[PDB]
Amino acid sequence: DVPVNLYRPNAPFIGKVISNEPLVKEGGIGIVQHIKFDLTGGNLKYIEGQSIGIIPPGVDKNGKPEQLRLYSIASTRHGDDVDDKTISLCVRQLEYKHPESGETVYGVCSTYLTHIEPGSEVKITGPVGKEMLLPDDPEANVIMLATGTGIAPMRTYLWRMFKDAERAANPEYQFKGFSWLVFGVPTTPNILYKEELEEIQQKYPDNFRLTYAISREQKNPQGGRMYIQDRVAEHADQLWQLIKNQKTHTYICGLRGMEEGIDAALSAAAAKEGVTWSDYQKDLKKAGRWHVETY
Ligand SMILES: Cc1cc2nc3c(=O)[nH]c(=O)nc-3n(C[C@H](O)[C@H](O)[C@H](O)COP(=O)(O)OP(=O)(O)OC[C@H]3O[C@@H](n4cnc5c(N)ncnc54)[C@H](O)[C@@H]3O)c2cc1C
Repeated sequence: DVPVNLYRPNAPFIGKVISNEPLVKEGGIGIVQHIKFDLTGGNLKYIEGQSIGIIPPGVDKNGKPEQLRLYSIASTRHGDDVDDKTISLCVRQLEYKHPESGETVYGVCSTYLTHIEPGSEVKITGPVGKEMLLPDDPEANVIMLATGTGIAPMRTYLWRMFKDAERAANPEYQFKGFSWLVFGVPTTPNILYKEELEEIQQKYPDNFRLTYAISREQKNPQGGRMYIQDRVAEHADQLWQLIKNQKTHTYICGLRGMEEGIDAALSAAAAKEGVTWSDYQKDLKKAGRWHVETY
């Protein structure tokens, strides 16, 4: 029932770009694009939490073909238009430093994707992943801990849960649990999907809580920049009490390195009741209730 590897690298699906929109507003850092592809003429199906691969054109420095890079699917199974014909990605352009040969290095696939024109054909493989799947239990609690483009799987959950057109398209899933997104970004113009996230929080104030950690605008208690681990420590007691519920699932997605500060906050909270978090967390992973995708 979970689609996996309907397309593979040796014969990928050739989709077309429908749109390529910027998500970072003026005054923000970097480039993050929302890219929608046309899936008609193929049999690519997917569900929420999965990833697809993109094969960029060209060769590396050794003259070998460029391999695929994985990207979290940013749309629900129905696509952004709820017509079951499209798939969306949330792609940040990668670029970096001088202690890595030259001046500015541009990431191959992310530069390729963020500057791709509507009408362009793209090689798409997948879907892949069973680690970030949403339970069909409408009474689940869902804690979502995201930084940057780790917002992508979270957007697929929230849209399925809260969009009017999704609710009408998924009669079997009418969410009525509680979900809490803690979203870490550097600036307010960097809050990907800000308007849509904040509309959900207005319509469903008892089912969705939205917390930001904005590091260039907020300070933690120690005087440093506000990062997501600082917001998690602020609410560590509350987060631990929700995690104790049998219905609660936790999702962590973003760049690698956020997990260590989430654990240290939850460890101190758990210790107060004689629980060692690292052993409780092993049981949550085994039970399928602790979901991590960092990169
Ligand atoms: C499951 C999964 C899901 C992902 N989802 C997304 C998503 O939704 N959105 C998204 O934007 N990305 C996502 N990523 C990352 C994405 O796959 C690519 O790694 C990323 O886009 C960069 O690829 P590239 O082709 O642009 O870079 P490459 O051209 O391969 O450049 C990357 C290489 O350069 C180096 N490098 C990178 N950063 C630095 C640095 N700061 N300093 C020094 N060297 C560095 C490393 O050698 C790295 O292997 C995901 C990754 C995985 C594994």
